[PDB]
Amino acid sequence: CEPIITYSNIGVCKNGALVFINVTHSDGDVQPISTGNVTIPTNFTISVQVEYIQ
Amino acid sequence: KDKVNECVRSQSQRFGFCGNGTHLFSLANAAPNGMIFFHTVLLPTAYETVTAWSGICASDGDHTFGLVVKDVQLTLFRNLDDKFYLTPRTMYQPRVATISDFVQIEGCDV
Amino acid sequence: TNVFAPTVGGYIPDGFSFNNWFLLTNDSTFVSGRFVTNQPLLVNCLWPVPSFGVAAQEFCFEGAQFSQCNGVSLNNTVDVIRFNLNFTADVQSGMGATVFSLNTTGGVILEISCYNDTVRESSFYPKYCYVLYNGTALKYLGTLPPSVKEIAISKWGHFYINGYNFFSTFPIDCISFNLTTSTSGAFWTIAYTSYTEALVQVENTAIKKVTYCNSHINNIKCSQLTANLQNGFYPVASSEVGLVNKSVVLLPSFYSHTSVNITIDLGMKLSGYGQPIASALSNITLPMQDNNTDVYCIRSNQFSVYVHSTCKSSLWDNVFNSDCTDVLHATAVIKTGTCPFSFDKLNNYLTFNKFCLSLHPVGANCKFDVAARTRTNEQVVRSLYVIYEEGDNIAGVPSDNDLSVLHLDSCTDYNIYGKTGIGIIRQTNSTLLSGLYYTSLSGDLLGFKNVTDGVVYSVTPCDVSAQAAVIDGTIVGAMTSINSELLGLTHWTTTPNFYYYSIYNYTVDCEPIITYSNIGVCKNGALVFINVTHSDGDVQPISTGNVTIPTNFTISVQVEYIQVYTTPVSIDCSRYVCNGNPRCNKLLTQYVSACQTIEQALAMGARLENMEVDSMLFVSENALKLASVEAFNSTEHLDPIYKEWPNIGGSWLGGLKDILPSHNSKRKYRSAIEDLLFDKVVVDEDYKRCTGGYDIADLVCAQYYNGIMVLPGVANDDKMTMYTASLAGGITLGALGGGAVAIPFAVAVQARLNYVALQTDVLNKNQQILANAFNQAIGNITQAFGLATVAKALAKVQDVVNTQGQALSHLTVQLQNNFQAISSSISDIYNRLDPPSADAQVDRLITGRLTALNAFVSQTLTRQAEVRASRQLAKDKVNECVRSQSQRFGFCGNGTHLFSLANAAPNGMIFFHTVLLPTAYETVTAWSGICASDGDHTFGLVVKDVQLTLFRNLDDKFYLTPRTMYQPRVATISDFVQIEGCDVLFVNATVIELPG
Amino acid sequence: IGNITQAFGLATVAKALAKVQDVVNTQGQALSHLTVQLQNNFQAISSSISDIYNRLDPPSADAQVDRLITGRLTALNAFVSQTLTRQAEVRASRQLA
Amino acid sequence: VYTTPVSIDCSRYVCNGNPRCNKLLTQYVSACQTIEQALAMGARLENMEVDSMLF
Amino acid sequence: EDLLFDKVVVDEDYKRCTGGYDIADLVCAQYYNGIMVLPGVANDDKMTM
Ligand SMILES: *[C@@H]1O[C@H](CO)[C@@H](O[C@@H]2O[C@H](CO)[C@@H](O[C@@H]3O[C@H](CO[C@H]4O[C@H](CO)[C@@H](O)[C@H](O)[C@@H]4O)[C@@H](O)[C@H](O[C@H]4O[C@H](CO)[C@@H](O)[C@H](O)[C@@H]4O)[C@@H]3O)[C@H](O)[C@H]2NC(C)=O)[C@H](O)[C@H]1NC(C)=O
Ligand SMILES: *[C@@H]1O[C@H](CO)[C@@H](O[C@@H]2O[C@H](CO)[C@@H](O[C@@H]3O[C@H](CO[C@H]4O[C@H](CO)[C@@H](O)[C@H](O)[C@@H]4O)[C@@H](O)[C@H](O[C@H]4O[C@H](CO)[C@@H](O)[C@H](O)[C@@H]4O)[C@@H]3O)[C@H](O)[C@H]2NC(C)=O)[C@H](O)[C@H]1NC(C)=O
Ligand SMILES: *[C@@H]1O[C@H](CO)[C@@H](O[C@@H]2O[C@H](CO)[C@@H](O[C@@H]3O[C@H](CO)[C@@H](O)[C@H](O)[C@@H]3O)[C@H](O)[C@H]2NC(C)=O)[C@H](O)[C@H]1NC(C)=O
Ligand SMILES: *[C@@H]1O[C@H](CO)[C@@H](O[C@@H]2O[C@H](CO)[C@@H](O[C@@H]3O[C@H](CO)[C@@H](O)[C@H](O)[C@@H]3O)[C@H](O)[C@H]2NC(C)=O)[C@H](O)[C@H]1NC(C)=O
Ligand SMILES: *[C@@H]1O[C@H](CO)[C@@H](O[C@@H]2O[C@H](CO)[C@@H](O[C@@H]3O[C@H](CO)[C@@H](O)[C@H](O)[C@@H]3O)[C@H](O)[C@H]2NC(C)=O)[C@H](O)[C@H]1NC(C)=O
Ligand SMILES: *[C@@H]1O[C@H](CO)[C@@H](O[C@@H]2O[C@H](CO)[C@@H](O)[C@H](O)[C@H]2NC(C)=O)[C@H](O)[C@H]1NC(C)=O
Ligand SMILES: *[C@@H]1O[C@H](CO)[C@@H](O[C@@H]2O[C@H](CO)[C@@H](O)[C@H](O)[C@H]2NC(C)=O)[C@H](O)[C@H]1NC(C)=O
Ligand SMILES: *[C@@H]1O[C@H](CO)[C@@H](O[C@@H]2O[C@H](CO)[C@@H](O)[C@H](O)[C@H]2NC(C)=O)[C@H](O)[C@H]1NC(C)=O
Ligand SMILES: *[C@@H]1O[C@H](CO)[C@@H](O[C@@H]2O[C@H](CO)[C@@H](O)[C@H](O)[C@H]2NC(C)=O)[C@H](O)[C@H]1NC(C)=O
Ligand SMILES: *[C@@H]1O[C@H](CO)[C@@H](O[C@@H]2O[C@H](CO)[C@@H](O)[C@H](O)[C@H]2NC(C)=O)[C@H](O)[C@H]1NC(C)=O
Ligand SMILES: *[C@@H]1O[C@H](CO)[C@@H](O[C@@H]2O[C@H](CO)[C@@H](O)[C@H](O)[C@H]2NC(C)=O)[C@H](O)[C@H]1NC(C)=O
Ligand SMILES: *[C@@H]1O[C@H](CO)[C@@H](O[C@@H]2O[C@H](CO)[C@@H](O)[C@H](O)[C@H]2NC(C)=O)[C@H](O)[C@H]1NC(C)=O
Ligand SMILES: *[C@@H]1O[C@H](CO)[C@@H](O[C@@H]2O[C@H](CO)[C@@H](O)[C@H](O)[C@H]2NC(C)=O)[C@H](O)[C@H]1NC(C)=O
Ligand SMILES: *[C@@H]1O[C@H](CO)[C@@H](O[C@@H]2O[C@H](CO)[C@@H](O)[C@H](O)[C@H]2NC(C)=O)[C@H](O)[C@H]1NC(C)=O
Ligand SMILES: *[C@@H]1O[C@H](CO)[C@@H](O[C@@H]2O[C@H](CO)[C@@H](O)[C@H](O)[C@H]2NC(C)=O)[C@H](O)[C@H]1NC(C)=O
Ligand SMILES: CCCCCC/C=C\CCCCCCCC(=O)O
Ligand SMILES: CCCCCC/C=C\CCCCCCCC(=O)O
Ligand SMILES: *[C@@H]1O[C@H](CO)[C@@H](O)[C@H](O)[C@H]1NC(C)=O
Ligand SMILES: *[C@@H]1O[C@H](CO)[C@@H](O)[C@H](O)[C@H]1NC(C)=O
Ligand SMILES: *[C@@H]1O[C@H](CO)[C@@H](O)[C@H](O)[C@H]1NC(C)=O
Ligand SMILES: *[C@@H]1O[C@H](CO)[C@@H](O)[C@H](O)[C@H]1NC(C)=O
Ligand SMILES: *[C@@H]1O[C@H](CO)[C@@H](O)[C@H](O)[C@H]1NC(C)=O
Ligand SMILES: *[C@@H]1O[C@H](CO)[C@@H](O)[C@H](O)[C@H]1NC(C)=O
Repeated sequence: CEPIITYSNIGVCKNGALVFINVTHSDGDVQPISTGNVTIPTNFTISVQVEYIQ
Repeated sequence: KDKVNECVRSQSQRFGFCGNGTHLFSLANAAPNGMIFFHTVLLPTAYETVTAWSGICASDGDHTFGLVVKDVQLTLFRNLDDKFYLTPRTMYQPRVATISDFVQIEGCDV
Repeated sequence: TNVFAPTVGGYIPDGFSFNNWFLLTNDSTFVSGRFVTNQPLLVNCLWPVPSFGVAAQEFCFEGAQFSQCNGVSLNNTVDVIRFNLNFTADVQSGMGATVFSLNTTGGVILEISCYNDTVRESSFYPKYCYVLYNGTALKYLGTLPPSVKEIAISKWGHFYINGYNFFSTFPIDCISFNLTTSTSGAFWTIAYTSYTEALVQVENTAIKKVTYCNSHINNIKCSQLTANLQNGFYPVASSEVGLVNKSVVLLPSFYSHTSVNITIDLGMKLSGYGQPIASALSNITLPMQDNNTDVYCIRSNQFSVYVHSTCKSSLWDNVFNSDCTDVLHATAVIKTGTCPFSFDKLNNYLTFNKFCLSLHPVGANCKFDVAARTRTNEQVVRSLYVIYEEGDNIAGVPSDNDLSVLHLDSCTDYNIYGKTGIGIIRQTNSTLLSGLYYTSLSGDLLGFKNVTDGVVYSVTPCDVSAQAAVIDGTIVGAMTSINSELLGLTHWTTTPNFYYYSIYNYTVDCEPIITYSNIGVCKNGALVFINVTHSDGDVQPISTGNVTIPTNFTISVQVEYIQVYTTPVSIDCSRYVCNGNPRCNKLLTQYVSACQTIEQALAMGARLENMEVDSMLFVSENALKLASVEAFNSTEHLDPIYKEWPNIGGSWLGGLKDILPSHNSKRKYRSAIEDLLFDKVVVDEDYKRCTGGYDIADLVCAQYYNGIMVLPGVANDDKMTMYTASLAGGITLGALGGGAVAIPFAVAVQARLNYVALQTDVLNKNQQILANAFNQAIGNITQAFGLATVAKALAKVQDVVNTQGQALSHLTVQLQNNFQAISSSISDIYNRLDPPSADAQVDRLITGRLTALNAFVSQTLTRQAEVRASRQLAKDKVNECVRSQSQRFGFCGNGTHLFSLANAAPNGMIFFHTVLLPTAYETVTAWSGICASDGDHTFGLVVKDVQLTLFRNLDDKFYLTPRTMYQPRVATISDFVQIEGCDVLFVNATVIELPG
Repeated sequence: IGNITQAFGLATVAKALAKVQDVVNTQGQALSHLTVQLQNNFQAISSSISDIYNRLDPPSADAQVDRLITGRLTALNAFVSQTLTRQAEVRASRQLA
Repeated sequence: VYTTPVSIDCSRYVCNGNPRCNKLLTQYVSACQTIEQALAMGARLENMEVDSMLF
Repeated sequence: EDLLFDKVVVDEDYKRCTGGYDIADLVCAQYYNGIMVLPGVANDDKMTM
């Protein structure tokens, strides 16, 4: 289920079930390697992120 | 102030400073007692695989010399027609390599 | 063993076990911790008694008469006598049922007798123990428990069994005993002890270590609540002042003295239980004044007060015609009562404008308490009222005689114009034209004027604050403002700001151990100067003339600690303010707004930090697959094009084995340095154990009971550890979209080197030197963690942990404040007062606890803001030093940054920055440009890349090199920009001799 | 540089001067308040311990001295908290510098 | 860049050298220890920070 | 530097406080109260260099 309220690794869903919150996963960082088979990002979309500063 | 100067009025070379991803541009709006920034980033959805080489060992009979890419931020690879291409690692934008893109050195690497 | 030999002065040796020794208390027993206490631990004489032996003696406390003492025996008075033996039912007494025979004041004999059958009260004969007065049971003590291990009797009549005072008799003069036992192992001890101050460590209500505060270093140890002192500077006092003269300075006046004698005639009777009762019909007679003996006013300039007491006895009919016997003898005393001064201190140079003593309460500012003191008690019988006015016309003197006596150039107790203190009074040359005396901002007297000749005298303290330097648990030096010996130091030297006493032979080339600013103290006590750090200098972007480029590089590793998160706490305001009491909750329903504000602030702070931390941490599965010591030590994940390399780690593994996680760890993904930092600087977060009730609750469970919940933090530590491991493992990940294909660490280091400066020596490469330097640096860091940067990081983490602990400790201890109420317990208040009277008492506690909670919330919010700024710094460091190479100069440590690794630390992280340290310079002749001539056409050429230096080799060929590293390369025509003019500093050349 | 030197004996110069003046004043006031806290009676007959012990018996004087002890300990705790907060702020400023 | 660091003798501030006041403060010695330790640690950390910056 | 240190802003010698040759000033009185301001002239010299 999709947790509604979370703290640390604990999450509570709408139906009351308790779920585990794991750390976010990502593909990884592109490394400055120029030897062998390497991967370069090709197909790009747009993401917008919002930050507030006082 | 740092965010406005380095994300809105220019593009910063600092990695990850203007949001998670490759920063494109930032806009700003006024908020109670401060401001909010909209950072626009490029999100990759695919990868191209290329066979990259760290240099070219060129032989002209008895004279063997190495060639390295002058710009350290470029990856050198080969196309299907055995022609050398250079691409940046942020985006896949291949281009044909010229002699002015290389530095000549004495030795060669394995 | 239970037998020890007292050292010089009567101090228990450090090798003792204290098997049958406890801490004496009148209240609750400390379970664990260190406490500075005044306990009877000065052993004057230790009598060892062997098995089957007999210990029989009659001891008087004002009579250090001793029989056998293994060891030296002191000659001071004995305060407590302790029997350290297993007082079971197999211990025989030579007096029969009586185990102890007490001779109290006045000749009253009391016995402590145990019987095998119950004895009724006021009658005569499992073991039941009783206190007998005249053969009759006076007090029932109870059955003997099976676990008695020590009985301590004090000269004031108190009995301690296993450390707790269970009964007190009258003050004892002499104690007769006659005991023997057979099951007491080999020896059981009788100790005569006197009270002394000491720092005691207790674990499970048992003494483990006793440090006596008998020396200067021991005084510092007792002040720091620890027997192991870290090297540093500690504030102390220069000396101790005692037995000084007295100086009195008063304004000129006439000298007429009056003696005021108060006669007190006490009436005494014997009650039904034999206790002497002082009659309220006691009479007070004042000196006759204006035909009256009930009011007396001082009419002279000086006076003294004396009391004369007479005693008479009655027979329950208030007819006093006899003389008080030994039991009924009493002495009249005057007690302070409600007055701001004591009666016995009136002759201590107290000044008034009016002073009258009366027997009537009207018009009186305060009253004294006239009491009769018997051999056992002290009972108030009358009141003496005082009418006084503050001033200086009338002074109370010790006796009839000039009252102005002044001792100069020495420590003295002074009373000058009403201001009292201890100090040294000196004569000055200064001329202040106004005033009589002068005070400081704190109200302390600084100087005063003689009213006869106008000379001004200054007053200084006898003792001043000093700083003691402690290295390896000994005092080696002291910084002080007085040129006098202190702390046992004799040799001294002069500094422009202070005097420095030392163990060093003063009428120095040494490595200072403790430093502050420009001051350093070595191990031998010598004082040294600390100058500013020196360096060769920064490389300048100059390309004209003879310039130097760094060539020979080694590796330096620098350690930095940054805090990322706090330890969040949830508080139940209702449970903290009210300990579950429904009536207190009903009262707090009127303050519910304050509790709501406190809870909302704490919850919002915790939610904001959790949101901030959540968006910062991430992992990669493929990166985590390679993030281990085992993975770096194998070639399973290596790309087949790296068949020459034995494994991923290569030559760098010797340094990487302490940073990467290993299977030989307490927890998952944990490395050697992480374990060292989490064990050398720092419990259970399960709440289910607190409510089990299977043992006495610990500190965390007690805080929970008080409504203080520490939120989970092990998950955050695990997330940080996995985050750092993934960051470390991503360096060697060849590609992202597939499996865990790995590259050797040397290849990544070479890529970083090329990023620093384009490497032009492909064949002759020496990465072995860099790898060995890195391995040795990491080994030294690991050794230091179990190198100033390492010390700074350790100090920072220790400070963070200590502050976090103290913040909660203060809040928890705030619950024992009475806040001007009869008790700090709500249940106690509601069990002693009616609800209308109890609500007023509970209101004060409620307000005080709400104020304490508000203070705690404010401090927590400030800490959270500071840690938020620190977290921003840490995020910048991770993004620009670990996940990439920053172009910012000096951001990733001092030097040319190569790469950074990270590990998890308590409440944050530590970074290892690897930098290139040059060890040599190459000198080249640099040119700013080339002026090329082709006959009539002369044009300039400049280097297109401003970061390159152009020079010439021996064969007259132009080369370009970066200034970060000396990596020369042959210049081509594409490296130059053509311009019209030429500069004077350009090098002249022809078309033939141009590059390319 | 000549204009700056003249102004020091140009809004940036004014802001810098105001900042340094504020720092110095705050540093002075922090110690002034702690020193002046020693004249508080804390609901006792006097704020001088020597005066208390020269007018009352030790059993009566200990109760008076206890109030002064508690008040001065509270003042020291407040001073320590304020000093630590100032130190953290200056640490961030030092990182910026 | 730096503050003006202060050392406080807690015993001398609370008790103006009076031995009886010191005997009474022996029961609060923990509070004085906490105050001194906090001040000393703060001063030591800032000195360490400033030392590594200047050259 | 001189203009800023004179237009915006003493003695750090403690030996003078215990001399008793005149009435103590504010710093000496604070020392008498157990308040020690640690040396700062060295830090100013280091910053200047
Ligand atoms: C910074 O910004 C980057 C993006 O620029 C973020 O990275 C992305 O993070 C998301 C979330 O982790 C990644 O998405 C996940 O990818 C997994 C792999 O997908 C497989 O299947 C797809 C099918 O189309 C293939 O295209 C792909 O190649 C893989 O074979 C998915 O399995 C995940 O699925 C999620 O949803 C399903 C359905 O509910 C669940 O079952 C899964 O458990 C999971 O929750 C998910 O789509 C994404 O790949 C990352 N992109 C990149 C480029 O790295 C960073 O996370 C962000 N950092 C921070 C700190 O915010
Ligand atoms: C940032 O990081 C850089 C390094 O990258 C640090 O700079 C180094 O700092 C040290 C310490 O000051 C410097 O070392 C000193 O060099 C002096 C000069 O050496 C002469 O003799 C040697 C002999 O081999 C020659 O090679 C050299 O060319 C000189 O002719 C030495 O005299 C110093 O000796 C020290 O030890 C002896 C013995 O105990 C003492 O008698 C000396 O007084 C002294 O204490 C010392 O070795 C080093 O040169 C600097 N390197 C560079 C490249 O600048 C920065 O200090 C650091 N910055 C910060 C703020 O930490
Ligand atoms: C949260 O995410 C992490 C990282 O992806 C997960 O770590 C993964 O944990 C599992 C379970 O332990 C590992 O798989 C197992 O490991 C053991 C090793 O002995 C092996 O016996 C099994 O065959 C299996 O492979 C897995 O390797 C590990 N992944 C990584 C990349 O390290 C973690 O489990 C997640 N937590 C939750 C609650 O889902
Ligand atoms: C901490 O760092 C120091 C840096 O010097 C390390 O000392 C160095 O340790 C190495 C390895 O033991 C020594 O190498 C050996 O040198 C001798 C003498 O030339 C040679 O006979 C051996 O075959 C070997 O090559 C090196 O000399 C030594 N350097 C110095 C100046 O003593 C030290 O080991 C590090 N500590 C830890 C715990 O890693
Ligand atoms: C503060 O900055 C102002 C910037 O204008 C300085 O004023 C300038 O001072 C120079 C030097 O005295 C003047 O140059 C002279 O100009 C006259 C007129 O052309 C010429 O006859 C002289 O031979 C000389 O070249 C300049 O005109 C003047 N500018 C203005 C707008 O007044 C001023 O001196 C600075 N203050 C200090 C204390 O340095
Ligand atoms: C990079 O990947 C390519 C495929 O994308 C690999 O080339 C294949 O290698 C396999 C295994 O030897 C051969 O069976 C295929 O015929 C190859 N394909 C082509 C088009 O040549 C290549 O070996 C990989 N390179 C490295 C260095 O690992
Ligand atoms: C990037 O996106 C492009 C556009 O969608 C992809 O190219 C198409 O891929 C689809 C799906 O396989 C094919 O049906 C089309 O024929 C492709 N079009 C062209 C013009 O090639 C492309 O594959 C994506 N890049 C990567 C590396 O996956
Ligand atoms: C202490 O008690 C022992 C017995 O436990 C007393 O020794 C007894 O003394 C009486 C009187 O002389 C003898 O009749 C007994 O035979 C003795 N008993 C033993 C076992 O020797 C001893 O006198 C007492 N010591 C005192 C009171 O100082
Ligand atoms: C209990 O102690 C009292 C007080 O010391 C003892 O009574 C004294 O006995 C001696 C014997 O020589 C007389 O000189 C004293 O005058 C007595 N004092 C009083 C006040 O009468 C008494 O003997 C002791 N009882 C014992 C030891 O059993
Ligand atoms: C009281 O009895 C206890 C045991 O109940 C004795 O302590 C034991 O002493 C023996 C002999 O040295 C050790 O082997 C045991 O380990 C001890 N038990 C413990 C420490 O729990 C103790 O010595 C006796 N005391 C006296 C004064 O005789
Ligand atoms: C205090 O003084 C009063 C008044 O003189 C005494 O009370 C008188 O005592 C005598 C002698 O017994 C009686 O004859 C009177 O009748 C008593 N007068 C009153 C009014 O009761 C009293 O005894 C004195 N108290 C002492 C000396 O302790
Ligand atoms: C204040 O000054 C006067 C005047 O100097 C001091 O009185 C002198 O005392 C000395 C020592 O006893 C005598 O030799 C002088 O003759 C006195 N001079 C007079 C009376 O004029 C007085 O002692 C000083 N007061 C104090 C408290 O030191
Ligand atoms: C740079 O230093 C070199 C030496 O490293 C200088 O060249 C020497 O100059 C001296 C003094 O005139 C001559 O005696 C030597 O014969 C020169 N040596 C060589 C190899 O030419 C050079 O002058 C310096 N350059 C500058 C611009 O100061
Ligand atoms: C950088 O280090 C290299 C390697 O040690 C130095 O070159 C050697 O220097 C020693 C000491 O003078 C000579 O005995 C060797 O013959 C040198 N070897 C070579 C191959 O030249 C070099 O001098 C150092 N660089 C600088 C600028 O001092
Ligand atoms: C490069 O050649 C030019 C042209 O000859 C030199 O410039 C001459 O400098 C001398 C003094 O050294 C003057 O007296 C001449 O008048 C200059 N000539 C011209 C045409 O301006 C220049 O000095 C040479 N540069 C170097 C570095 O040797
Ligand atoms: C009479 C006063 C003389 C003053 C001399 C000052 C010298 C040393 C003070 C050091 C205190 C700085 C705090 C660090 C303390 C520590 O290292 O434990
Ligand atoms: C009305 C005639 C003068 C009054 C005389 C008073 C007698 C004694 C003076 C006492 C005050 C002394 C003040 C000291 C003044 C100074 O020396 O500065
Ligand atoms: C106590 O012991 C005596 C002597 O042996 C015996 O007479 C008496 O009955 C015993 N009392 C009990 C309750 O056992
Ligand atoms: C104590 O008891 C004995 C024996 O009955 C008796 O003679 C004596 O008077 C009693 N003493 C007291 C003070 O009651
Ligand atoms: C007190 O003064 C006398 C002289 O009046 C002197 O002998 C004695 O030593 C002094 N006592 C001290 C300073 O304790
Ligand atoms: C007051 O008592 C003292 C002794 O304290 C005595 O010398 C003096 O003569 C008495 N004065 C009287 C009774 O007036
Ligand atoms: C103070 O007076 C004494 C005695 O005349 C003299 O020796 C000393 O030098 C004077 N001090 C000053 C500062 O004038
Ligand atoms: C200190 O050294 C001197 C010589 O400089 C010597 O005479 C004296 O005995 C030494 N003092 C000691 C060792 O206490």
